[PDB]
Amino acid sequence: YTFRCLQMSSFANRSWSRTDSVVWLGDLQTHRWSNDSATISFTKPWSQGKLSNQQWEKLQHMFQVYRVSFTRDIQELVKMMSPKEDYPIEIQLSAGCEMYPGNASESFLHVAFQGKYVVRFWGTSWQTVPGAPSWLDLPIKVLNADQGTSATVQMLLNDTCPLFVRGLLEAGKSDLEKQEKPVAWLSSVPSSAHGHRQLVCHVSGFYPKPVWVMWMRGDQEQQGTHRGDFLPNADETWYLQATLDVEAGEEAGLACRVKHSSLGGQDIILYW
Amino acid sequence: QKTPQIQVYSRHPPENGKPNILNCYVTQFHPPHIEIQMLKNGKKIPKVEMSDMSFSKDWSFYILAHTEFTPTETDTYACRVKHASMAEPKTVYWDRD
Amino acid sequence: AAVTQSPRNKVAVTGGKVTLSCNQTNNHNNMYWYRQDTGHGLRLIHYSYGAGSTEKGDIPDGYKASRPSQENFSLILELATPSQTSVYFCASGDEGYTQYFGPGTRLLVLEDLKNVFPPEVAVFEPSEAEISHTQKATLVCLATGFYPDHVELSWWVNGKEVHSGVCTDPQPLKEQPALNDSRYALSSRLRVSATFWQNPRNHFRCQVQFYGLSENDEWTQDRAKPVTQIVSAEAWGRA
Amino acid sequence: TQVEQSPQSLVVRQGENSVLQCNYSVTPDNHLRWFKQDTGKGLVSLTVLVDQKDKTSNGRYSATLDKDAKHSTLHITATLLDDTATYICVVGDRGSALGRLHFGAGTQLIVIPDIQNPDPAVYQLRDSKSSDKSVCLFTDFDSQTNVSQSKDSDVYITDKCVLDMRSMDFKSNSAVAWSNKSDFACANAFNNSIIPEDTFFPS
Ligand SMILES: CCCCCCCCCCCCCCCCCCCCCCCCCC(=O)N[C@@H](CO[C@H]1O[C@H](CO)[C@H](O)[C@H](O)[C@H]1O)[C@H](O)[C@H](O)CCCCCCCCCCCCCC
Ligand SMILES: *[C@@H]1O[C@H](CO)[C@@H](O[C@@H]2O[C@H](CO)[C@@H](O)[C@H](O)[C@H]2NC(C)=O)[C@H](O)[C@H]1NC(C)=O
Ligand SMILES: *[C@@H]1O[C@H](CO)[C@@H](O)[C@H](O)[C@H]1NC(C)=O
Ligand SMILES: *[C@@H]1O[C@H](CO)[C@@H](O)[C@H](O)[C@H]1NC(C)=O
Repeated sequence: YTFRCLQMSSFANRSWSRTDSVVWLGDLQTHRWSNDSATISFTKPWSQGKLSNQQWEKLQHMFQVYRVSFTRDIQELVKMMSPKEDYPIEIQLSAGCEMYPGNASESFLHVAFQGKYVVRFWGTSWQTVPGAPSWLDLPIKVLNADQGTSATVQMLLNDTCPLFVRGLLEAGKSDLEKQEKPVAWLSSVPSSAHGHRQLVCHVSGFYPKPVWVMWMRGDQEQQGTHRGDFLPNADETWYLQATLDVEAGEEAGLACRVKHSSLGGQDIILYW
Repeated sequence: QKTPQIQVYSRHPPENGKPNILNCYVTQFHPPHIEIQMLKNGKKIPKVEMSDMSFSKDWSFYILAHTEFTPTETDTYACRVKHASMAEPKTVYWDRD
Repeated sequence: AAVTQSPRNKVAVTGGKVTLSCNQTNNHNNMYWYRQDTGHGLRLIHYSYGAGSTEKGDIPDGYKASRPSQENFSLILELATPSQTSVYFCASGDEGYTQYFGPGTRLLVLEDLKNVFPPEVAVFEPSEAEISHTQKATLVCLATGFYPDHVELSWWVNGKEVHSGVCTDPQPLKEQPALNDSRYALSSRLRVSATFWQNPRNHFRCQVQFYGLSENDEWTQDRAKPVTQIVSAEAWGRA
Repeated sequence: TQVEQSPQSLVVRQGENSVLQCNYSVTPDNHLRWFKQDTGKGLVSLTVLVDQKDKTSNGRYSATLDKDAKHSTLHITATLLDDTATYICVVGDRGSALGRLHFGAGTQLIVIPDIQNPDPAVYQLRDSKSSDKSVCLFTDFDSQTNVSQSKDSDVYITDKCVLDMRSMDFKSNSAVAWSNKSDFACANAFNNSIIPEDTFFPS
């Protein structure tokens, strides 16, 4: 399971600015914090994890101070870099920690400037990853001067993140291990080339994310199956469709087999 | 600036007369400012529910727009998206098959 | 880390152009301009993150900043107003939070310079009664008939400025209190040992530095221009 | 408005300790600085407090910081005459150059010097050239003696000024009086002020 706090900050000009954050634990949303809201909102009942009411307020207040502090720090940094860098500016942040068995963790804090990954917090300081421009050496020098924030970020990544996620995984064990049965349906679309036809196998409403969808001639599996990308549903379930370019006549005597954890042993087979 | 990819699909298997949910998954767009509209035969649907905007590992943004709809053999459904990367708003219709 | 400010005192007229300069040889990227007023703390006017850069502070209105180089940062008052009568402070710093402050600049904006006068300095020799009674000798300096109260009094013994046994009035008294905006008078005392004053080779001198008009300032009045000058009086020791 | 100091001003005697307060509403609070500013002079840094619960010391100066209470105190143990200055409290909202400095109005401290051996007297001092012009100097009076301004407009009297002869550890209060009028004399100069009965008046 990978826990991540995704922040998206937009600075249109010297005055206008907004920062919105979304927090995830695997493929499930746990928190949301829009620029309009003065407090971090829970999207799951177990979003507070194993933290006490007093422990959460202390944590939320740190973020509340950070959000205001961050907005000004970027505004001043743009002043410090002018005319080299100017608005519109879009700064993204991806901070969290991936959990491993046997009390093992690996924490990250990645910063992206205008869609490109440029800065990261590593060890005891801010650092520019390879590929990043050299002008960022001055903002990093200034950001590394502030020892107070460095000690806070160090504590947050090394201790606060793994301890919170451990409890979060304990509290949300039921929702993460939840099983949803997939409903499959067949359809056909005539392809661009004269002769062949694309046969689609629409699979929807399955959870967890790993699934097996393939086109079968009966018992022999077809190598020409093209499984698409995972598309999300509103009710936190998944959608996936697998295509197969079959010639007009090969359509009959073909089925779609779907194997998922929720189904158990009996796989969903739909004959054309 | 990257061109957004729009994917329109039904939550439940489509059946004429039965109420379903139409999902519009807009991906691979930067900057994150966009205007999503789910239309029924041309006119914009009033109660379109939006999901919080997020981004993948490749830092490209994503958002899911969904609304309740009753499919018919005559009624057409589409997703019109206006982004800075495109001179004209991209309108992709819903193909049942 | 030292920061210098020029001038240390300035007497300007309403509508005139005033430029307060600040030099720093510490190779600091950032420089800040503040003003100190009674009943208030130091308020930020303008600041610069480097050469070419000029950023508005909390109270910028009426002031224009200029950063021609890393070393210099100037505060320009295009059209001086009497509300700009304040003590202006400069500061510089690197990536750290520490701001190294300058010695300050006193600025006075008058409605007119028609009643500006330099002081008349007179040194009064210690009394023989004091020398016999206390075995100490107090010298008294007296600067008179000067406008405005922008003066720096100093005591100099044999070409070297002294501070021990020196005491100057905190505020100069008005020569004509009844008269609106009248001339000032300021006195200072230097106390030495009887045996030191009795030495005829010791040269005592009271120096008053007056801050008034500059070469660029026009003078239409018939009397001598009341320019920024040093007025001093001397006294030699005797047994 | 964000940084406030108490008391506004205070008067202490030499050797007595003085405690100065600072309360601030500044968010965030990275560091706190205590500045000493002499009348006319610049800003001299006394101490910097950075921890959540900090306690610093520099000679006679000692300060404490409580970031949770957003309060700071400055103790000046055994105050001396040279401690007479304005003390300014400063709060920085960042640990880097990105920070803004939030200054307090200041606390004005006045230290009354300790006069060990008083000997009040009014001496006549004459000008180097020409000697016809002269001044009346009232010196070596105790801290309790107050010099009142002249009722006569043509007569000029200065307020008490204390000099320190550092080499001999000697301190003396002095006030000067002068007038161009012929009626003016040192015996009648400081008549408007309450002067001690043992004040020496030479011929
Ligand atoms: C992180 C996981 C922890 C697990 C907790 C899970 C809870 C789930 C809730 C999550 C809510 C979602 C919120 C979005 C989270 C985004 C992740 C980013 C977190 C950033 C760490 C927070 C830093 C905390 C310290 C801070 O607020 N610093 C403040 C205040 O510091 C001041 O006040 C302090 C006391 O409050 C001290 O006294 C300090 O000495 C003084 O200077 C400081 O201002 C920092 O600079 C803030 C910015 C940091 C981001 C820099 C990004 C680099 C960008 C470079 C690009 C250059 C562009 C050039 C034009
Ligand atoms: C947080 O963990 C990092 C390791 O990821 C610690 O960083 C090391 O700190 C020591 C000094 O304490 C350095 O010698 C190492 O070089 C650092 N490692 C790296 C990779 O830079 C850091 O000290 C930890 N912080 C806290 C507060 O525990
Ligand atoms: C700043 O950007 C916003 C959003 O793009 C815009 O509405 C506003 O007019 C802009 N302000 C200025 C000062 O240009
Ligand atoms: C973002 O939030 C801050 C504080 O609530 C506010 O000052 C700012 O104007 C907001 N920006 C927008 C665009 O809503």
